[PDB]
Amino acid sequence: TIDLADGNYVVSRGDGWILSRQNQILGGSVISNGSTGIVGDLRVNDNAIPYYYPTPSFNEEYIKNNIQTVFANFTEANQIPIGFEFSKTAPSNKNLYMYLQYTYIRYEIIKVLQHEIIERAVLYVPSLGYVKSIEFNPGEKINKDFYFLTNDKCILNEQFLYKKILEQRVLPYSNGLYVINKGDGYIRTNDKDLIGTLLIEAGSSGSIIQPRLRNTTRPLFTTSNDAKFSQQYTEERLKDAFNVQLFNTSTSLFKFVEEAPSNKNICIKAYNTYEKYELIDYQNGSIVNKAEYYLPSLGYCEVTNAPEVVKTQVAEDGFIQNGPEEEIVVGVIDPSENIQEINTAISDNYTYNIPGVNNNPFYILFTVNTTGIY
Amino acid sequence: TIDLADGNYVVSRGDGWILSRQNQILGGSVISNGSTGIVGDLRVNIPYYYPTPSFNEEYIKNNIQTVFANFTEANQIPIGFEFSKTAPSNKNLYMYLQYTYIRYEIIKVLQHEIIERAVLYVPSLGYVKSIEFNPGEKINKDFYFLTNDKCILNEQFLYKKILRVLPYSNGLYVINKGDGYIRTNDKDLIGTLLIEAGSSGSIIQPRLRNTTRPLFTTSNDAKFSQQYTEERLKDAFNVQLFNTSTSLFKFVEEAPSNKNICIKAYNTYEKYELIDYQNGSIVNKAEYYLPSLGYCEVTNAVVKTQVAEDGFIQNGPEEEIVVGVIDPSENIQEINTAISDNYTYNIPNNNPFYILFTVNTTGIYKINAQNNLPSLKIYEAIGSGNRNFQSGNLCDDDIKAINYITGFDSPNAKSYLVVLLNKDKNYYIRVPQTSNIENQIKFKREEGDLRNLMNSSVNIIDNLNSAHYYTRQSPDVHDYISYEFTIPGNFNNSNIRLYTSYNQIGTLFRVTEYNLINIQQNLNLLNSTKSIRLLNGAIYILKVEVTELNNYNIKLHID
Amino acid sequence: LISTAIPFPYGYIGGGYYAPNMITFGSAPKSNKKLNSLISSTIPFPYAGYRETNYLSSEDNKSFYASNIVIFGPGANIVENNTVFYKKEDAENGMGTMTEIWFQPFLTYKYDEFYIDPAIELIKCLIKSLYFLYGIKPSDDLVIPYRLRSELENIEYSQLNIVDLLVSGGIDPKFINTDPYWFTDNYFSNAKKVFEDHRNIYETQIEGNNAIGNDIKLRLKQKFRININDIWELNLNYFSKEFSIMMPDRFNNALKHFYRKQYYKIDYPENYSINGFVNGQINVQLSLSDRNQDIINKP
Repeated sequence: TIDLADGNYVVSRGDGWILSRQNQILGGSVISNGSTGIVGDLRVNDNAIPYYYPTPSFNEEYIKNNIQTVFANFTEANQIPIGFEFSKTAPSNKNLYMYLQYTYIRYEIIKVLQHEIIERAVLYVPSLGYVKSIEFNPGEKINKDFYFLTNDKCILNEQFLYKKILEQRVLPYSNGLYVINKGDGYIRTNDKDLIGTLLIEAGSSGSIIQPRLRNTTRPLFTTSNDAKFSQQYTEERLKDAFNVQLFNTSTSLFKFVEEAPSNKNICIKAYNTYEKYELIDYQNGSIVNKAEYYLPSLGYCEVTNAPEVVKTQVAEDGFIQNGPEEEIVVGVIDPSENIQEINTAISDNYTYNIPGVNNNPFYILFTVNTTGIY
Repeated sequence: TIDLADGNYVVSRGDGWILSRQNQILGGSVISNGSTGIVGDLRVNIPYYYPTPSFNEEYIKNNIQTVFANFTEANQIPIGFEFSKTAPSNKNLYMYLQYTYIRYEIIKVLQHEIIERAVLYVPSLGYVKSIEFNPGEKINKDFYFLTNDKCILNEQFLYKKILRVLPYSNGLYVINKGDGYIRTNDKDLIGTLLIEAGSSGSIIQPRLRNTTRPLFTTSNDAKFSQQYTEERLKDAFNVQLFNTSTSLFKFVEEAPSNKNICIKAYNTYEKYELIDYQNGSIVNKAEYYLPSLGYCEVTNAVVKTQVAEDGFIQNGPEEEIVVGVIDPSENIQEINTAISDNYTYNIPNNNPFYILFTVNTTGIYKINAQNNLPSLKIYEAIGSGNRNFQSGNLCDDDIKAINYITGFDSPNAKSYLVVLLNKDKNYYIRVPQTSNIENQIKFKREEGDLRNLMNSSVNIIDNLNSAHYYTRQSPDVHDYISYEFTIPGNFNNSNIRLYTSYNQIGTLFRVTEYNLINIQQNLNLLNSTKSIRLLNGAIYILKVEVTELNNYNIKLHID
Repeated sequence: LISTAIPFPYGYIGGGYYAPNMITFGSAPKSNKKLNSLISSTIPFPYAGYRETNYLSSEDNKSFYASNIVIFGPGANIVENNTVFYKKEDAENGMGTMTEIWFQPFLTYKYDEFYIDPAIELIKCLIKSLYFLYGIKPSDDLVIPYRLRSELENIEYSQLNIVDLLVSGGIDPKFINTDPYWFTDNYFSNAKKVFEDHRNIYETQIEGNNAIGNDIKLRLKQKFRININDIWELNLNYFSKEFSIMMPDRFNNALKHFYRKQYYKIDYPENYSINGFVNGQINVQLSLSDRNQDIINKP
């Protein structure tokens, strides 16, 4: 039963879903007498295959298309290897057994008729993983619930995010192109940039790693006039102001490591971030053409203490800035305006005859032979 | 010089052997003023032979690989280790790394004396020696140079003379027996690292993709092959090998400032037993050892010991997880429409098969074939009821891990099942090997007095005409089993003794035509012949629970 | 192109070219927060994990040197330039394999009124080797008819492998490669499909992998920047025009039947230089070799 209206809905239940009968698939480690055990895994192309559970109304393509539109594109996100690691220290004179399983993001497509869900299709996307540990003595019997899971369960985030499937500041800038560095740490809404969530238990440590085993990165481009401010054109003006050379590729790694306290469990969320570059075209005090370029950056980390669900709608498409406030304005040479050069330092008096160039505002490049007021 | 006997012996002296004159052949690191120096090795893949005229190289290799860990073909597994040391406040520290080795001797003993000896050195983890020095200081030469092979590890001498009731049903089963299994005689030993005081050391086990090898031991390769066992493991727990090759484990130990710490690391395995329980006896078995995430031990700083027999030792916690799986030989027929209050499924081969179905609402049903023959077994898909769902229809989740509920595997007997079925679940019914009389399976909701016999097959043996005894498969503890009988003699409104042979509460109902009337409760059927006089010609229901299963079978004696 | 057309390497030891595994190495020392075991360095575990086939191994078999082409002297026959593959399976399946060349630079023959520049012969051998380096070698039974042996009495036709026709240059290859294809075979379509598949493998998997060195990545980028149709159209007729070298053109792979050769010795500080034949092809002063009496005449 739900309080929504009749129709089809796309719902995200968050990250932290562990599947049934799939606890000890990857194995486990045994530590003793103060030894520290570190487990790690990498999600590349085989432990990253989603699981589809469709219905006649919601086929596999219908499921894949609708969730990727509203939520994170798991097809393009699972292609980039992502590593995760857990670390647990065995107590003194005791033994610890700790095993690792996979966590999943659970999406659904549901049909609501007369305030009752009459159909549901479920997609599971492998997100990060989870570690479960116990302190055991030799010969002791441990409850089967620790080893075996008979039903899917959520451990990190209990959420229900639904969306219906509808079938003036004074800028004293002279006229010319500008590339403004609006700031770093921009993330998309609806958790479209979430690398994933890790639940670090008390006394343990967790880490999410971008190993950069692949150069591939995905920049974002939003132009107001594609005739002038094309993606290539905006990229060239980015290489002119800040000398940005690599756009679709990157080689910088980033780790996010959190050590949970000895009392309470912690969960950590890793997002992919962007840096915002605004390429504007100022003309007589008003912007007449603007483009926005989101260059991939080095991630964002949110640490939250692990906590009834409330059906909440998804926020509109947009960006949220988590980094500091930044505004660096750098003017650039407007192309299609020829640059003339004087190949001699101006000593004390120079005359330059404008060649033919038949109007067409142009640039003269020069330097002086001695510092002074000219 | 030896307490052995005459003959050839193969001895392992353990790892931690440092070769001579090879101390600073890998290099060294100089750190200063609070800087932390970390040096180590990481290898993806060359032993040293020293033979004798009797012990040729092939002889040594064969004899060592027969007992101890292989090295010719087992060099594929990569290894790594690391040592970390922090410089003092205002002094320099120099630390250098060498390789430790496993020493494998093969000797000939005559008159309790070692008259011949050949030595093999197998590469192992490393060893770091460090010294804090001031400029111009002279350091004793014994720190840099080793003039004789020595062991800086735990000395050892491992020698070998070179010369219950399972209340299960018929069907396949997969049992997870636990984790932390290691082979005997240190055949799974990654190795040992010695860490000096104030240092810390780490052992890392890299895993190349698709480079993990499980251990398979089958009882019959005709049926329980390796591919078959892997498929059944996937059916039971969704076990796949390729997801174990992307993992990695690492053990870190920080030695105290006072004493050195020796840390020993092994590889591990998870044990899965695929059994074929039939008629109370295991007719087939297969053991699958899946590479696990290692085992760690912490020790501290020469009795000649014999090697243990080949086998496994469990270093992990005790575990026994039993999951029944669908036999791939039998076919599956599905009932798409959810059962609501009544149904009549018409079986379309005279072979056992699985009927997959779901109910439209929770309730105690009553499933039986035509004339209660043959007897059916009902299972339950594990984990079904949370994935894809359509109201009023059956959406198969492709779950083949079944949990047995009730039923008998004796088609000769005739019985019917009374089992509570949940709305948000999927259930399997196994029809055994039948004839061509066109039998049909009937589902009927039971809102009457039949709800008392929840989760219990009901036998309808009505041959009482004269103490008769009936034998069935005894249910597990806390389960139930029921019997329907008719007292001999035409009804006109006979002392019957009810007991059991081997197994231990019991309840009796009177059928009043299904309007069962409760009469007697809490009866110990262990031989107890406390008899009861019942009206002749009246149908009676006898329900028995299992509290102490001392036998696979259960026998009910009626007098 | 020869120096950049390395044979396609094999993937990791488990198959595939996408990405290697990851190793966590170098745990930081403990502190007030302590347990910095996770604060460490991330490493691609197998770096340059691809396995190359174009390599020469030292005598001790512990050192390897990259090699696409190795030029040897002649085999049994003193004057016979040949190109041999390293692996036959890899020369035809699209992997590609290194080539070994038997070339004799000291002898040359005279056709009509000019001498054959050995540079054109070496260029022909290199063009033939380009097929092996790309793994587009056709099967040995792809012979096309070359000459009706009128000297015989029974109707027999000489046959020629398609690579020889394509790379030899002259009028014979232009009588076969026509504006519509009167002669077609599944070899061209299969080779194009395999080449496109390998280009896609590089573009989707290798190009983007950050754990492979530029020495292989960049060389593979330039290897696939050339379309397979360009290699088929690469013949001696292009280099002869671009070098002003005169060479036999009609039935140039069957000249043994037409006229008997007479070889000339060439020393190479004087008779041949970086500019080619000294005093031109026609007027270069050469001396007939003493091996002209050692020619085997099996009719």
